[PDB]
Amino acid sequence: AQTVPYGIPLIKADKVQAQGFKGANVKVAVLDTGIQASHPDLNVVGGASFVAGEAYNTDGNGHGTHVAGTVAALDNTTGVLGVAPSVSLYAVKVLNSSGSGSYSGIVSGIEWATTNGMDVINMSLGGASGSTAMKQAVDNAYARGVVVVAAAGNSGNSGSTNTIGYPAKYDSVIAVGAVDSNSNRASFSSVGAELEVMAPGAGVYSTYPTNTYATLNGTSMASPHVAGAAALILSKHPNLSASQVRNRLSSTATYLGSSFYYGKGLINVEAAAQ
Ligand SMILES: [Ca+2]
Ligand SMILES: [Ca+2]
Ligand code: NA
Repeated sequence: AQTVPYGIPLIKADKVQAQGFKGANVKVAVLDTGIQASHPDLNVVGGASFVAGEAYNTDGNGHGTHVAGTVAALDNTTGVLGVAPSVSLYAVKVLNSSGSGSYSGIVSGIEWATTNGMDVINMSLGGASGSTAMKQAVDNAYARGVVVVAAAGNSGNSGSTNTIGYPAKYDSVIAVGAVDSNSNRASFSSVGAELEVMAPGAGVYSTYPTNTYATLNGTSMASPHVAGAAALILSKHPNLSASQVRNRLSSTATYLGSSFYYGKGLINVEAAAQ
């Protein structure tokens, strides 16, 4: 009855969960297209919507619900299993139905998160340009102690060209690229100097509106695996700073090749949370 998506054991989230660490008391904000709150495999504790006309607890696109599922689908007897199934989950709607958002809408969500005390923020979204307000938002969240994770971008490679989008590109943000179930880099994952770590991003099965489950591909899919890992580490070592959590993830990652296409490699939560 409950499926375990390959990504979970691929990053060894399962071993950690077997230790009794599932993210309980860790608050994660999913900055996305909203979350279908009524899905039986998800427990949304609160949120906000910065998109006109849509409440934070519906998802007319599906993207947000899928991403939240990877972080926290409930550990039960149905559907799927999140990386950190006991986290307190907040849906912060910054992208519209069509999956796109404004800088000031994004910026408001990041501030909301900061203000409301989230421990980790996930942003499976990215644009070619950043903005000063956006950079300020992320630098302050991180300086305040929140772990900020964003998808690197689905731009691929070209010659020696950085294809990493914003906000993943800022240095207070962890840029995550995508591997497939064979741990190989997926063709669509952006490349560049800023790429930091890789996680499962191809063929990822998660929660999906209405009350179902679907497979999607994307750096968007990889990101929540890292947000979820951070949450696991915190559940295990609540004492750590954001930068400490960050550093554990990159330092213990499994090496796969050059950092321009792989960052430091694929995350290993079990080694990270030692
Ligand atoms: Ca529900
Ligand atoms: Ca489940
Ligand atoms: Na970055």
